[PDB]
Amino acid sequence: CKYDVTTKVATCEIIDTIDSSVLKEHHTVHYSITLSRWDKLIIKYPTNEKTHFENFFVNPFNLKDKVLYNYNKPINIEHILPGAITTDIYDTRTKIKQYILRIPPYVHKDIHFSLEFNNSLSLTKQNQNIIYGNVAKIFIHINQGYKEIHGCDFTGKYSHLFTYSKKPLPNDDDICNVTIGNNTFSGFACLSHFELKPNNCFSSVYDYNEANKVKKLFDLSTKVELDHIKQNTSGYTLSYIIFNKESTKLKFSCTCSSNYSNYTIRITFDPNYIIPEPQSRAIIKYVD
Amino acid sequence: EEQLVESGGGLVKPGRSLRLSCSASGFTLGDYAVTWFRQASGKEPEWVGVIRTKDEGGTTEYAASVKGRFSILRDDSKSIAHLQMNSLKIEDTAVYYCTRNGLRWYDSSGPRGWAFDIWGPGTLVVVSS
Amino acid sequence: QLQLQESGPGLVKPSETLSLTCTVSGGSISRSPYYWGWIRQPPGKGLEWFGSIYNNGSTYYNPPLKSRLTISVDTSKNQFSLKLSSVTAADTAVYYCARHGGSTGMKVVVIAPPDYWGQGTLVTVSS
Amino acid sequence: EIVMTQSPATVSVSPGERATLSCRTSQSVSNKLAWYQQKPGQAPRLLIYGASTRATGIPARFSGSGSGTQFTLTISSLQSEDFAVYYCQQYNNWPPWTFGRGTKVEIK
Amino acid sequence: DIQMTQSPATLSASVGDRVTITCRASQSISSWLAWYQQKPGEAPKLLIYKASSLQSGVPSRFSGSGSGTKFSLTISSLQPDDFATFYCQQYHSYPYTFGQGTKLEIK
Amino acid sequence: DFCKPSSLNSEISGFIGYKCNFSNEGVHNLKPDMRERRSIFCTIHSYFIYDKIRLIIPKKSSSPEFKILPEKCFQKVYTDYENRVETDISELGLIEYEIEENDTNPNYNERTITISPFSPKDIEFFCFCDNTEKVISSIEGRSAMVHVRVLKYPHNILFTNLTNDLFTYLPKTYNESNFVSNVLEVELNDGELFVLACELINKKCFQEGKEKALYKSNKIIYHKNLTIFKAPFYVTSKDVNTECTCKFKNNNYKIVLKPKYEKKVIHGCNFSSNVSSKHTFTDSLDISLVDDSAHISCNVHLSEPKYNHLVGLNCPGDIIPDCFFQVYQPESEELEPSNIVYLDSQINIGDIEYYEDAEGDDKIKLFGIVGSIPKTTSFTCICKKDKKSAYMTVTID
Ligand SMILES: *[C@@H]1O[C@H](CO[C@@H]2O[C@@H](C)[C@@H](O)[C@@H](O)[C@@H]2O)[C@@H](O)[C@H](O)[C@H]1NC(C)=O
Repeated sequence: CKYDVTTKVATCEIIDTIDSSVLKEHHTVHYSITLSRWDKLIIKYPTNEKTHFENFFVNPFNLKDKVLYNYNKPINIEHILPGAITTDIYDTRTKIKQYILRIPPYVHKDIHFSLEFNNSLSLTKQNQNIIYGNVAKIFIHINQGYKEIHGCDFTGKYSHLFTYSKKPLPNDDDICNVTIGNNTFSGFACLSHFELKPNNCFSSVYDYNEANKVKKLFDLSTKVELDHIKQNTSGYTLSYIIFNKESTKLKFSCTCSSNYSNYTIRITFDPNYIIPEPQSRAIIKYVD
Repeated sequence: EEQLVESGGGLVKPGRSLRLSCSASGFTLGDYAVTWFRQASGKEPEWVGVIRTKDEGGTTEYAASVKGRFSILRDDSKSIAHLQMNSLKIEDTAVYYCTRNGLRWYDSSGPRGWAFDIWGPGTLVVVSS
Repeated sequence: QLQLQESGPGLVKPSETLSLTCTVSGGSISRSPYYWGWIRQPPGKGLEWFGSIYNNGSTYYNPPLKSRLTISVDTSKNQFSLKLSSVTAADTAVYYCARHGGSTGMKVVVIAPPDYWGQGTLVTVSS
Repeated sequence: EIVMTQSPATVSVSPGERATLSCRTSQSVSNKLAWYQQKPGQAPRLLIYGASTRATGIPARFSGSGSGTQFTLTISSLQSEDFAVYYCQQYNNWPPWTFGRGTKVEIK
Repeated sequence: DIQMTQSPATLSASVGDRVTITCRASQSISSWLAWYQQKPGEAPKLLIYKASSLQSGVPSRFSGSGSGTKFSLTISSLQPDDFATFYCQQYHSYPYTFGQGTKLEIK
Repeated sequence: DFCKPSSLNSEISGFIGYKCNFSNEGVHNLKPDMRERRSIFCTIHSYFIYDKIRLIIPKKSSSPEFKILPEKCFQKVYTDYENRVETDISELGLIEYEIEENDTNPNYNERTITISPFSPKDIEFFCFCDNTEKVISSIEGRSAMVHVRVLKYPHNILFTNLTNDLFTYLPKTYNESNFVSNVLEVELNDGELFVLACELINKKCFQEGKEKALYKSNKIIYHKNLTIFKAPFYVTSKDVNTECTCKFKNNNYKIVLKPKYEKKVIHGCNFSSNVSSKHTFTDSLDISLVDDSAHISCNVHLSEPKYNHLVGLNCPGDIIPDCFFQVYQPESEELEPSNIVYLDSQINIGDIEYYEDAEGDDKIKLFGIVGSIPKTTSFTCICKKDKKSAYMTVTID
């Protein structure tokens, strides 16, 4: 695995590590990488239909919703690390699969988990010699996050993450107004049963300078970094936004609407606004 | 849901003694100072009495118009408040509420402010002839 | 293209001193964070290290060889010299000047292998 | 004790249009105000505390603003269920048990 | 004083072979070590400037493999002009210690 | 555009404080569970500039097993870990603190305490949350404790008394009579609070000085007609000013803040070839002038019972990790460091004052510390240029 701090990406390639067509000097690779908040992790692995890769199975079986937490029991990634974003792309052009995990902007506590890719069961014959494969184990250590993401949690369950966690109620109409500056994490979390207006926030947002007109964040700005998922294991949609080295001030919004409730989040970007948050942060530790 | 319900109101001749009762459902009344307000002829609620927390001694306060007659009692064991009325004048006909100080805030000088959140429906008390 | 050129006597009488001077060409020593030292190779043998002194005038020697050798930089001519007294019949060797970084114990230091060696001069102690 | 003044006593506005109610306090109270709404036939309920924070189970159209001696409660896009009387009580300095004159919102 | 040794004593190999030379350190010198080759009568040359690294200006045949106590330098293929004597050194703390060295000759 | 200072904080739907959540529905719950079997500590050891500490608790009716010691926490507070003696917080030496107890929400009870930076001593107080009464499936509950250490502000606090009210709680001030032509120019050291008192101030008060360039306070805290300007921990130039305006008594009283001394000797390493840099570092070792086969290693050792100085690093290459927000670990003689930790948790001291600059291509990163470090610590940062690397290792006692 290689870490890049400019793009904040940790890449773990195992295509040539557990290959069954060659001989390796190590039975298993025990690599533990300590991630942080907002740390993309990319793993490219083979598929079930490729050369000398018949016996290739993954622990956990599904790489979307489950991650191995303790011993050999896969627990939901959302359950252990709330707000995590998982993408699994299966490319049949080269018979590969890319798995991308994005850590939430804030981690409430130290988190440990692991993944396994087993190809040792794959067998081959070369020069009248029996050649086995190998297995790969990746240990992931998550560091504690910094402060809290200054957004709004309409879900009522992401209280640790955001600074506005209001439980949903029948006929609920809440307006969220949060102002953030550069290098400040913001976002929202709504119910997946609702409608996100406009679709794909923050990829497209309502502009409060254009009278709630639909615009795209790419047109609004270029040096911003965002992410969004529509439905997690527990069934909530999330979106995160970060402004980096932007000298423009603006205001945008998103809405989560239904037949009985209508939540909205209105975010103001000001390059010359620093959050009047105390310098020290509450340090949480578990001692017994 | 936390709420308050009151009873004991009705029609009573002037110069008698009445007993309004208030009770809290869904929580405990021992952590809140019960303030008995009244409203007459579609006016703003007017302070009638206040009974304070056990931690604050248990002092009772009353407005000038009713000072020396009305007596407030509490039972934290049953979480029930009572307003005992002695020699009601004609002007006591009104609807009475038993609010609780849901929001409180203090400072170095002691108690500083109360804001009431939960109001009972209110008991109508009428005195005439 | 830094270069080190040795200079000194090709033969000395036994029980005497030994003075050599290395001249640096191409670069300079006044503004270098690199230490400059001496390495001795007797014929048919490996290499033995003989001290090093910083440009401003520090002193570091071999722990069993702090009694006789002295080393001095002259920045004006961009040279540095080694004087080793009380030569012995087993002190014949070729002397290489090395430009190498410091140790790991100092507060601020450069750590590097000895690069840009000198050509080497032969010093003999015979009858 | 402090006395709060509300003017006008009656506010007329058509449904779907915001109405503004103002509460002026004689002394300095900072940002400790409470707005109560009372619909006819039932007790008043706590609508806003802190002069800017909405109580639980309150639609966002009830906006509170102001500080010091002047405060304002704006009702935006008034519906048919937002006709009541509003009282402002100051709870910064003792005693807190003092309500305003009451302001009524009617249909134009 | 850190003591370094080079193994084995002498090397005899034919052209086009791959040979590994081992180096042992008395103490922990981290990853600080240098591999030198010297032709008879000439000044030594810095083949490898750090364990598991290569110096600029050298053919890619030589490969460094070492960290900690044991170190190794591997030559893949051989050339007629590869006859020399080798020198393992530690540039970690004064004094500088050099290995005994191996002899590379064509046969 | 004169508006009251309390009106310059705008409005925010968030909290912006020391939230110590302890609620069953919250993430840091206290009901019995099999995943975690240990108590939760919410330790906050730092000085507060009118800052808030919140202690969310579950409602009594919903979770009758939950109890809090003392029951009226932040009104009465424990004073000892072992003696368990509850004392009124009014007699703890606190100045201008206040408490709010919000119970309107039907899910949790909020208890906030607002603390001022005017305390004359270092105060410590605990508040315990016992949930061992709740037992589910023969599993006892977990406890919790909020420890708050209000450190006395380690620098001189100044006050401008430009209001009619009398502030007997803090007696060091300048008052109206010290103004010359309604213009004040105070010379302050680093980290020197200036708590100006004014009912009406400028909309952009303490944000734009009258010429003489301009510098930024790390904080401009508006609270109850009090504008707090926190003097910066590190300054580079002399011609520096910051302006505020008032209309008190129908007079435009102007206030001008300006530090006097500049450019402390930064305890760090200067890897840049620039010898005319406006910064002054203890050490120096060029990275561009050394050859590719050289590893640069420099160490900065600091030893003092109390610290007021800085640690910095100036280099023309890339800096790994993003120092000094994040640093490496003391990984020596094994391998190059590859694990990232936060400096705040690495040194175990709060409110560290960071600083960044880009002098041409030279990236300069600094962090200044005021106070006493609990335990001796060390950390490393790496600067890489081309293929050469320089390791700066700080060892703070
Ligand atoms: C030469 O300068 C020395 C300064 O310390 C030296 O340089 C630093 C960067 C470290 O590498 C340290 O170990 C070096 O010794 C002085 O101590 C010394 O006295 C100076 N030389 C003379 C002759 O005065």
